[PDB]
Amino acid sequence: PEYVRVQRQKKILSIRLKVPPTIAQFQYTLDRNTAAETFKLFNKYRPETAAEKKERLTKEAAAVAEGKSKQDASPKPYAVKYGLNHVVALIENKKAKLVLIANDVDPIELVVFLPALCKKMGVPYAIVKGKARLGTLVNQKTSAVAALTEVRAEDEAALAKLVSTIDANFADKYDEVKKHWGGGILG
Amino acid sequence: PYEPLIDWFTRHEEVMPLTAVPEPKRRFVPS
Amino acid sequence: KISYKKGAASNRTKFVRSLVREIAGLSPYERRLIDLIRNSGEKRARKVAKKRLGSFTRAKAKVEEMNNIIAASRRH
Amino acid sequence: GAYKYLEELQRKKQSDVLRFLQRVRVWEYRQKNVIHRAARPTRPDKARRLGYKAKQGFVIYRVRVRRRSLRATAEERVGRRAANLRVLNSYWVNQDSTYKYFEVILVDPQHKAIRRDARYNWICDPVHKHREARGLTATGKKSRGINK
Amino acid sequence: EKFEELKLSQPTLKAIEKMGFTTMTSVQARTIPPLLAGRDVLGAAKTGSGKTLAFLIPAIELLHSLKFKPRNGTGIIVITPTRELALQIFGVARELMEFHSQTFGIVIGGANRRQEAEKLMKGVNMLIATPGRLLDHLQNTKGFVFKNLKALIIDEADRILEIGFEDEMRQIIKILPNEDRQSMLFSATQTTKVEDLARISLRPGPLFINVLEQGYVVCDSDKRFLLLFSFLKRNQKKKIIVFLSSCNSVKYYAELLNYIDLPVLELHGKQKQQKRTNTFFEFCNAERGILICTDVAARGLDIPAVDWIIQFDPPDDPRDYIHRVGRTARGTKGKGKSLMFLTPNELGFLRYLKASKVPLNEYEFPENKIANVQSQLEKLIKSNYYLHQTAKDGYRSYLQAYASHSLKTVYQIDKLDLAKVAKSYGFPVPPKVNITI
Amino acid sequence: DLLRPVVRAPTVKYNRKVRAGRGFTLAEVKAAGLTAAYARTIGIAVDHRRQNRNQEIFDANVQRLKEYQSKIIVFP
RNA sequence: GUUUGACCUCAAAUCAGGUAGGAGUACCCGCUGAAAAGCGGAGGAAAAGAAACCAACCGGGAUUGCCUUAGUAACGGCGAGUGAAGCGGCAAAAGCUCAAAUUUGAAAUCUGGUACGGUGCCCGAGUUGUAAUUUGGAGAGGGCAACUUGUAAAGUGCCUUCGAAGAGUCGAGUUGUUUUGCAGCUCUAAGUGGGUGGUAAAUUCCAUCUAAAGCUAA
Repeated sequence: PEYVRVQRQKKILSIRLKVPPTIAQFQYTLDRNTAAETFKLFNKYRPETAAEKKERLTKEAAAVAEGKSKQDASPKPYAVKYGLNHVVALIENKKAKLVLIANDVDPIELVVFLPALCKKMGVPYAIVKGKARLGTLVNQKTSAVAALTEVRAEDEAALAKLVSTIDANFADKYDEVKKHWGGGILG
Repeated sequence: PYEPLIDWFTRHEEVMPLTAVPEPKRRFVPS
Repeated sequence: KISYKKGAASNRTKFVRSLVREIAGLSPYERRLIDLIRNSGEKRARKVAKKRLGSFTRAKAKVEEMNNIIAASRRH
Repeated sequence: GAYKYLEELQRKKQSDVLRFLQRVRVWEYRQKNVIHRAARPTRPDKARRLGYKAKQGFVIYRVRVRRRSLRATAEERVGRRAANLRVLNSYWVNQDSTYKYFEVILVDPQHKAIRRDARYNWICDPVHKHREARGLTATGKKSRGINK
Repeated sequence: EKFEELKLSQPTLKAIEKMGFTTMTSVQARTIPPLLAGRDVLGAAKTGSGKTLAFLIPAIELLHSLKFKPRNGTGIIVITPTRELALQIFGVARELMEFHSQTFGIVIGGANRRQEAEKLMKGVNMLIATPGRLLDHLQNTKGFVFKNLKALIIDEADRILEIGFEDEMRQIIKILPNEDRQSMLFSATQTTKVEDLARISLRPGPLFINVLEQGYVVCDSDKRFLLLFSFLKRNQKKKIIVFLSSCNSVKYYAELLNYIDLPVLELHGKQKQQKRTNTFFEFCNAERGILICTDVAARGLDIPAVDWIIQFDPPDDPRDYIHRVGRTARGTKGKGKSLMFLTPNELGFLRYLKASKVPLNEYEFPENKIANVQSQLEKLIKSNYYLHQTAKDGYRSYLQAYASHSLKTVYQIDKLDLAKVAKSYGFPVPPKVNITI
Repeated sequence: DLLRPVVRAPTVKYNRKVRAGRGFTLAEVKAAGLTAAYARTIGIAVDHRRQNRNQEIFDANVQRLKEYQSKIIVFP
């Protein structure tokens, strides 16, 4: 086929020619275990699905149904946040205690600023690898970004320690190799 | 030729956010 | 009535443009102009800049911006 | 919102990053046909400020033209190809010494989403059919030179 | 005599009644009929004797007599050195003008340029402003109705001279019209350059009326508020007064402490003056209460013999603080212990204290005895919208007061770490404020 | 027909001449004590790009708006 | 884990639903074009249309058409002759919508299918952003005050804080064409910016709009 040929030819010329150092900041990404625990952390903070939202909505509407209804006040929900302009919005506040940035985005210029933005702002950003998996943890096909701001007390220590961990694994390890031209070797 | 890129402005860290948007009411009351 | 586009440069704007010019790098004519400055002085730098450009006010603007780059880079 | 950052990163085109993206995407499109569909706009900020909305009834085509105006001719190409679609507007994305590359936004007046949402029902009227043919688009009006 | 017998408009009489002033001070009695006569004048009065009201009444009389629309002219201009005094004067005048029909606004260094620009476009009939920003307003704002100048005032000329803005009023007065303008000015003392400015300003011939150990707690910038909270808890059942800079900070701390359920009285400019007098009354009569008040609001009234003077925020006129502590010591036979909070960047102030030659005592701070309420403060600020906004406003006014500070050598905004101040107010991250840094 | 401002003419040939205009202003209709948007539903023309610069023209058109308000009975 | 699954991309449908051509073409809109013809595209009208306008006034105020401006200004082997426009009277009059900052205390958005234009349920589309609100004439956030029209939507007074906009574009060199504009190639900015136009008692002033996106009857 034409497009199998194109996609196999894609990622060859990019490594054949010198990628700018603003790129290849990507694919110098989080290691296995650390991404794994990042996702275990996030799976407690899945957002409510449309289906679950509608179940709770009909439940509470039925609760209002009774004569003899029931009225109560409930606390805030807790969940990751994922929309791109919303993600940048929680930055420049700041509110993001963590941000994950997928590497594979066909319009990469949507995301090239986010690493430098969070670097200068001091948000603890991390480059995750694969937008699809972000989609899985957020009830979407793809997300390309995953920001979290508010966290329960039962995970706050875990959040802080993971922040120190990612600061140890990403900011320290790859800043000097974020700091060079990548690629340029023929294929 | 090629040379590495200097990081002369990133190393300075701003201690404040860019915009002083007043926080809206709806973020604190049930939707 | 003066349009709000007229007022001034917001802090967000100067921040944004500084961040853009950082991440962008320097163009080969700009990579040239820095060396031409360092070698043969602002007179020839301005001459080459104006030749690259059309007018002279943009030439002085470019030379002043690039002197800002050179100063903020070498000393810091 | 992040779209500002897209705008001012696009402002510096000849910079290393965007020239690299130019030079990879020009080749990648070169492998492709003269005309073909894009899943998503490569310059979403430009598409929005030209009127894009991400929903059913908004079609993106990437058009290749040899070096009337080149943008207007490129619009006319999709005008003939997608007769059912109505051409909204186009914009520049990429170029080569051999070809120039443009991205055109087309809108289907048959999808009920466009027919509803009275913001965009106006294009459903038969009088707007083939705007590019009559030079009623942005480049059409610019080439005609209609202003005050 | 009294205020009420003099010929006044009915809304002004109602405003005077609801602010409760019936009598007048003697010097104000001497100056009032001159103010009605329309002659220029210079005056020496103690800071906060009611002179603000002394000019507010006859200026509003003039606006009763002319009845001009907001667009027709601006009329009265008021020049005051410091942001605090300007805000206090605005808060005093707000009710007096609310019963009256004309318009009021503020022109202050550190506020949003666009708000005040739009207000000037709409027109303000009683301007209250600081010397620095008026030049920018007069040189930049277009269509600002300026040709009228029914009258104008300078307040405490000694302080503006101390700040160093004399050139600025020379430029302004060169910009100002003169034939319609009438100048009154108030300054407790005087110098040759003040008299020169008076000669330029006062159009007719004027007739004028003329009538110890310190604690210093070097507390690092974030724990100073919490250290105040702890020290306040420890010294409960002792009547204590705390001096702040911004009325917003006074208010926010007042209801913050009220939420933690320790009784507090609040005395800041924005409050209505009858609630102010009432609060001072319960403070004086109870003999056991926490009072939070600004520097100059405290200056305007005598202080009962107190257990503790604390100064939390930086001073406005340190010389006046030295004289104030001297008078407090020689006046209050009961020992009133005075202490000042400090930041490690502020140690230069101590050498200025050494210039005052009064003795100094260091009061140490143990790192063990900490209230440890900061996490609770953070959770409250996240929870309540109202406390959130009030903390933000107090923080904002704190930084703006730093911006308005005169003696830069002792306070530089660059030295201060703003994240850590934000933590002092209970914000993990500083809210942005448009401040020149 | 919708009621219009009586307006002053430009140029010198007709500097003395008075004309029928397009719309008054936002400022003038505010001085009428009514809003431009509501003033549309009553049949009063309004022009935003125009500026009031003459006192007498302004006052005449204000009194004109007062008498227009007087003569109209509006059904609910 | 040599397994399995998330995406992305691509195909294939005798899968479901729609849509394009062709005739005519008096009027209208674009391309081409000689000594008009031709091509492309509609509609009952079309186009244009709400100033990056006109002006220098005591300023005007979308567009469109008629009278006048006027056979004037300007152009032209300044020869043949070519040939406007401001303003004014009249007709008819209409203003609106995006894109820039978050709803994050819950994509609130919508196509399709199905059981009874609507309602339910389910697939999907969509966060690489559909809804609400805001287009500079401001507008947003709250608080207070009253009003006016289910803790519903909207209008006004005051305090404080904020208050985001069209880049291979503007412009410049050169080539061709045109009467200044347009098209191509090299180059390519700035934000108390930029464009245009007057102005000196000249280290000048103030004057007027906001392009590089879009709709709109008569």
